[PDB]
Amino acid sequence: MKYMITSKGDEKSDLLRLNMIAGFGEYDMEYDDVEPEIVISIGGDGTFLSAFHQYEERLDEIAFIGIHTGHLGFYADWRPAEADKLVKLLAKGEYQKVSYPLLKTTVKYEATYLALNESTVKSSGGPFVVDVVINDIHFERFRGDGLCMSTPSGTTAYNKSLGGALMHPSIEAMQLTEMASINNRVYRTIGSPLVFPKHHVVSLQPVNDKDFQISVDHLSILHRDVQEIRYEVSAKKIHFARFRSFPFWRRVHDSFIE
Amino acid sequence: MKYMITSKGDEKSDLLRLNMIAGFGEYDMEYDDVEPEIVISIGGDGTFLSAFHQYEERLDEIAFIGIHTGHLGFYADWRPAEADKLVKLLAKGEYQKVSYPLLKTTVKYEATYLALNESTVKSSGGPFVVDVVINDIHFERFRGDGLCMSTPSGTTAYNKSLGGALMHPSIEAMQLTEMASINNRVYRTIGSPLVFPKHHVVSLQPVNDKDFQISVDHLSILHRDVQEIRYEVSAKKIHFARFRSFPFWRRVHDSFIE
Amino acid sequence: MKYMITSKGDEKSDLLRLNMIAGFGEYDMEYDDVEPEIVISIGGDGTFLSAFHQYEERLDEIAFIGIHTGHLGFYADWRPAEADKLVKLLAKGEYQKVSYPLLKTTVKYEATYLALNESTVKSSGGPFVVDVVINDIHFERFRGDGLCMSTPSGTTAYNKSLGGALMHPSIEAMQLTEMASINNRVYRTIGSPLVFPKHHVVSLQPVNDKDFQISVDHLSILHRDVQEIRYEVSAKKIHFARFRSFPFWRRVHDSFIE
Amino acid sequence: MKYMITSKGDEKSDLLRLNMIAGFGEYDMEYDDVEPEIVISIGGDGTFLSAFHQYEERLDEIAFIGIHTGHLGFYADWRPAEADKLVKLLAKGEYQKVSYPLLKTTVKYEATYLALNESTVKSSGGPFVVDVVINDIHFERFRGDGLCMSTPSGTTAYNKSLGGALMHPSIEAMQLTEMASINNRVYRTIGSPLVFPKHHVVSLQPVNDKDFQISVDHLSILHRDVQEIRYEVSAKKIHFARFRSFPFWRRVHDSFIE
Ligand SMILES: Nc1ncnc2c1ncn2[C@@H]1O[C@H](COP(=O)(O)OP(=O)(O)OC[C@H]2O[C@@H](n3cnc4c(N)ncnc43)[C@H](OP(=O)(O)O)[C@@H]2O)[C@@H](O)[C@H]1O
Ligand SMILES: Nc1ncnc2c1ncn2[C@@H]1O[C@H](COP(=O)(O)OP(=O)(O)OC[C@H]2O[C@@H](n3cnc4c(N)ncnc43)[C@H](OP(=O)(O)O)[C@@H]2O)[C@@H](O)[C@H]1O
Ligand SMILES: Nc1ncnc2c1ncn2[C@@H]1O[C@H](COP(=O)(O)OP(=O)(O)OC[C@H]2O[C@@H](n3cnc4c(N)ncnc43)[C@H](OP(=O)(O)O)[C@@H]2O)[C@@H](O)[C@H]1O
Ligand SMILES: Nc1ncnc2c1ncn2[C@@H]1O[C@H](COP(=O)(O)OP(=O)(O)OC[C@H]2O[C@@H](n3cnc4c(N)ncnc43)[C@H](OP(=O)(O)O)[C@@H]2O)[C@@H](O)[C@H]1O
Repeated sequence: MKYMITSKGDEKSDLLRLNMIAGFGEYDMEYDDVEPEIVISIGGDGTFLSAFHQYEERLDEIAFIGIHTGHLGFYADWRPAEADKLVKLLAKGEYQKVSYPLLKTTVKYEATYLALNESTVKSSGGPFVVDVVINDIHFERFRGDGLCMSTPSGTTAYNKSLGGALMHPSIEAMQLTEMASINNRVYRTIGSPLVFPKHHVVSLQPVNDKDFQISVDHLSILHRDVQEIRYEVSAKKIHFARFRSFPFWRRVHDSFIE
Repeated sequence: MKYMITSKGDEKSDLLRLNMIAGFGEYDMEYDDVEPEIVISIGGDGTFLSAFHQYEERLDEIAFIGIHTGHLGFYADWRPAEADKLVKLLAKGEYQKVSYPLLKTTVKYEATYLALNESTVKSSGGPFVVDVVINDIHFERFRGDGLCMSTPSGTTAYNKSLGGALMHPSIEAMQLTEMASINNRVYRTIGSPLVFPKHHVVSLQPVNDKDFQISVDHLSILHRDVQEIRYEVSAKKIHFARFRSFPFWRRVHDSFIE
Repeated sequence: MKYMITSKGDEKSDLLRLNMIAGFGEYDMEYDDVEPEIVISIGGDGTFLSAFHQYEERLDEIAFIGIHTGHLGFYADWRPAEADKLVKLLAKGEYQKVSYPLLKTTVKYEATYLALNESTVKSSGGPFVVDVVINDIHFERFRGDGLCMSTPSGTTAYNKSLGGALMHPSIEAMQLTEMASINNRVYRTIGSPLVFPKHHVVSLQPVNDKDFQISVDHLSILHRDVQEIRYEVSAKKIHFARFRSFPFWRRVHDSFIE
Repeated sequence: MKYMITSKGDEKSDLLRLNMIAGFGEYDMEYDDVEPEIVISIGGDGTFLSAFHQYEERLDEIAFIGIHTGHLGFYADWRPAEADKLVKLLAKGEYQKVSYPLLKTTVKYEATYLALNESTVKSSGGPFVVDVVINDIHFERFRGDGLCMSTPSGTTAYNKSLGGALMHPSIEAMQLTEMASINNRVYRTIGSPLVFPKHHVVSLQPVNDKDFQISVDHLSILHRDVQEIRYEVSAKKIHFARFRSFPFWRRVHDSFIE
C-alpha cells in the first residue's frame, strides 16, 4: 500500500521516520509522497495540520496517522516507543477508519479553504466591525478584536481559549466564538458561543473597512477588497486510521486534567 | 381534533383561552384535556414548560403550540392579537410538525425524568463534590456549586447564564456546564462546557455526601441516598405544530439582540 | 505573652499543637484562650477562618498565625516541620505586623457580621431578584442565582471561581461578583465584577420575596423578613504576625500555578 | 484664564467649538493652545484621549473637560445643549478638581509612555510568549494572543471586554487581563484578572521572539529588539474640572444598563 511520512524536522523525528521506512521495507509497502493512501505525521499537532493541508486535494483517498514525539496531541496519538507495533499493524489493513467533520471557508471579492481546526477573522489596522448573517437573516453587528469558527476537533484548540464548548467530533457542526466584543448600551453582540449544524451558512460582511487578516489553521493571509466571508460545514471529511480505542473524552482528560 | 388549553391564570390569559375555545366551537374540534392531540399554552415559557410536563406520557401523540401574552418566548411564539388566525389554521391540519430533542435523567438509589430545558445538581448543605464518568471512563472530580445538563432548546436558558454555547435544536445533543468550580493546583475541572451526542452517558457519582438537590426544568427535589445520576439524550422528542417560518436564530436575535 | 492554639482535630494537628505548647512551656509564655495576644491555627484555611471568628471581638489585640498541615494555604503559611523555629521566634517579639481589610455586612429587618473571605446572598426557594443600590443610587436590578462580596484576601476563594479579579490585600476595597445572571433584551445586569473603595455602600433590596440564605465565610443562615443587606469595607482589620517575607503574589503562584 | 478646544472635526463639533470661543470672548479668558490651563474636548472618548496625549507634558497644570456630541462618554460628560452653561461656570473658577490615576509603561531595548485607558502587548507574527515577573518574582509564563494593563478609568473600556473588573477611579491601581491564554496540562496561566497597587512593578520579558506590537490608548507601534516591558501606576495624574456631581457608578449605569 502506498504511504508517506512527514517529520517535525528535529533529530528525534527524522530518525524515527527513517526507522519506520526501514520497517516498511520488509512488507508489501511502497513510499509515495505524490499519491499516498496512508500519511503518517511525526511531531506535534502543528506537524499533523501541515500533513493535512499538504494533501487536502486527496482527503477521500487517504487515512491519516499521527505520532507525538513530545507531549500528547489531539491528532498525534501514538508514542514513539510504539512505532514498530504501528508499522506491523499497518502492513495488513488491520484497522478501521474514523472520519471527522471539516470547515469550508469562502472569501468573495471566490477563494475557498478547508480547515481542520478553525478559521478566524481580524482587522488589518484598525477597528474590526462586521455584520453577521445566518441563513440570509441579519443576526448581529459585531464590534471587537475578531471571530473564530471551529470544527469539532478544533474545539480543544483556539475555540477553548475563547470560552467555547468542547464538542464530540461525531457531531457534524461548527462553532462561532467572539474575541473581545464591545458591549455597551448601544453596541450589542450575543456573547455566547453559537453551534451550527450542517447546511447552515454564516456569512460575515464588512461595514466600512474591507481589509481583514484571515487565518485557516496555521495559514494567515491579509485579504484585500473583501465583500463576504462565508462559513459552512464541509461536505468533505478527514479520515483517520485507527488501531485501538482511544476515545475523544479520554484524549481531552489526558490533555487537560491529568 | 381533540385539543386543550392551559393558561398562566391572569385575566389576559384566561380571557384569551375562553375566546379561542369559543372560536374552536365553530369547527370539527373538541376540548379534551385527558387525551388531547393539540396542547395550547397561553402565558410564558414557564406556562409552556408546565404544559409539557402535564402531558409527558403522551409526547408522541401531541403537537404543542405556545402563545406569549407578555414578552416573546422561546417556546411561546405567537402574539395574542394573532389568536383568531391561529384557531382558523389549526382547524384544517394546515401545518407541519417540528421535533426537538429532550434529556433523560435517571436517579439511582431508579427514578426517571424528562427535561425540555435542563436538569441541574447541587449539594444540600454542604459542599458539592462528584466524580464525572463519561461512557464508563472517569473524566474528572468536580468540586463547586453544581452542574447543569441542558437540551438544545434549553441552551438559551440557564445554560446561557453559565457561559454555555447556544445550540441549534436540530442537533441531537446535550450540554454540560459548570457552576463555580474550584480550580487550584490540586483541584482540577475542565472549565469548558461539554457537548455530547446521542448515546453518550454522563454519570455523576458521590464522593462523600450522598444527598443532592436535583432540578428538572421547574421541579426541584431533594434526593436522599443517591448512588448515581445518569444523563443522556432521550429517545423521545417534543413535537411542535408550526404554521409559519420562525427560525431559531431569529428567535435568539429577537430575544437577546433587538 | 498570652497565646492559644486551635487545631483541625485530626492526629497530625492535635499532636503538633501539644508539641508547640510544650515548646512554649520553656519561655515567658502562657496559654490563654480567653484573652490571647497570639492565636495560632493548625490545619487549613477553614481552621484559620474559624480561629478568626472565634476571636472577632478582639481583632485589634490579636496577631494571627497559621500552620498548614496539608497543602499550602492562603492564611496558613508555615509548614509543620517549621513549628519549632516558629515557637522560638514568637518567644521574643521577633516580628512585624501586617493588616488585611475586612468586610462589614449589615442585615436589616440590625444584625452585623465581619467576613475575612466573603459574604454571599441567594434565594430560599425560589427565584432571586434584588435591586442593587450604590451610595443611594439605583444601579441595577439583579436576577440570577445570587451575589458575592469578597474582601481582598477573599479574592482567591469563591470570588475567583465566579470570574472575579485577584486583588492585592494592601488595597482597602471589596469586590462584587455575579452568580449566573439572567440577561436578555428585558433583564440587564452589568456582568463585570465591581471593585468598591472604603466608604462606598452597596445595598441590596428585595423586589418580592424577602427571605434569603446569607453566608459569611463558612456560616450560612436563612434570614427572614429582610428589608436590606448592606456591604461596606470595615473599619476593623485582621492582624497577622510575620516572621519572614512571603509575598501575596508568590502565595498566589504557589497555590495556582506551580 | 488660558484655554483651548479640540474638536472631533465634523460640523456639529466644529460649530459648537466656534460658539464656545465666542462665548469665552465675553470674559477674562484667552485662547492658548500652547500653554492652556483648561482643555475642552468636543466629540467622543477618542477625541478626549487625543486631547490628553496632545498635552501629556503639562498634566499637572491643566484641568480637562469633555463634551459628548454623540452618545454619552466616560470622559466626555456634558451634552452640547449645556455648552453655554459650561462657558459661564468656567468663567469664574466655579469648580473643584478631581484627579484620576494613570499608567506608566517603559519599553527597554528606554522609551516611556502614559496611558489613560490602557497599554496592551501582542506578537508581530507569530506566537506570543512572555514571562511575567511581579516585583522581581517570576509569576507565570503566558502563552496566548496578548495582555492588557488598564488604569481604573480604563476598566470600562478594553479591560471590560476581556472579562476584567470595573474599578472605582479613586483606587490607585492597575489591572492586568489576559487575551485568549493557552491552558493545558503543560501550559498554565492564572486566568483571573490581577489588580496591583501603586509601587508594584509588572515586567514582561520575551522567551524567544523579541518583536511585539505595543498599544498605548489609541497609539499602536511595532517595537523591535525588546528586552523588557515594565508597567506601574504613574506618579502623575489627570485632573478633571468638575461643575456638578456625576458619580462614576452612575456614569457606568448610564453607559451599560439604561
Ligand atoms: N491564543 C491562542 N489560544 C489557544 N490556541 C491558539 C491560540 N492561537 C492559536 N492557537 C491554536 O494553534 C493552532 C496552530 O497550530 P500549530 O501549527 O500547532 O501552531 P502552534 O501555535 O504551535 O499551536 C498552539 C498549540 O495548540 C495545540 N493544538 C493544535 N491543535 C489542537 C487541538 N485540536 N486541540 C488542542 N490543542 C491543539 C498545539 O499542539 P502541539 O504542541 O503542536 O502538539 C500547540 O500546543 C491553531 O489552529 C489554533 O487552534
Ligand atoms: N440563574 C438562572 N439564570 C438563567 N436562567 C435560569 C436561572 N435559574 C433558572 N433559570 C431558568 O428558568 C427556568 C424555569 O422555568 P420557569 O418556570 O419559566 O421559571 P422562571 O424562573 O420564571 O424562568 C426564568 C426565565 O427564563 C425564561 N426561559 C425559560 N425557558 C427558556 C429558554 N428555553 N430560553 C430562554 N429563556 C427561557 C423564562 O421565560 P418567560 O418569562 O417564562 O417567558 C423566564 O424569563 C429553568 O428551566 C432555567 O432554565
Ligand atoms: N463554589 C465555590 N468555589 C470556590 N470557593 C468556594 C465555593 N464555595 C465555597 N467556597 C469557599 O470556601 C470557603 C469556606 O471555607 P472552609 O471552611 O475552608 O470550607 P471549604 O469548603 O473546605 O473551603 C473550600 C476551599 O477553599 C479554600 N480557601 C479558603 N479560603 C481561601 C482563600 N482566601 N483563597 C484561596 N482558597 C481559599 C480552602 O482551603 P483549605 O483546603 O481549607 O486549606 C478549601 O480548599 C468560603 O469562604 C468560600 O470562599
Ligand atoms: N476589542 C475591544 N473591545 C473593547 N474595547 C476596545 C477594543 N479594542 C479597543 N478598545 C478600546 O478603544 C480605545 C481606543 O480609543 P478610541 O480612539 O475611542 O478608539 P475607538 O475604537 O473608537 O474606541 C472604541 C470604543 O470605546 C469607547 N471608550 C473609550 N474609552 C472608554 C472608557 N474609558 N470606558 C468605556 N468606553 C470607552 C469609545 O467611546 P466613544 O465612542 O469615543 O465615545 C468607543 O465607543 C482603547 O483605549 C480601548 O480601550
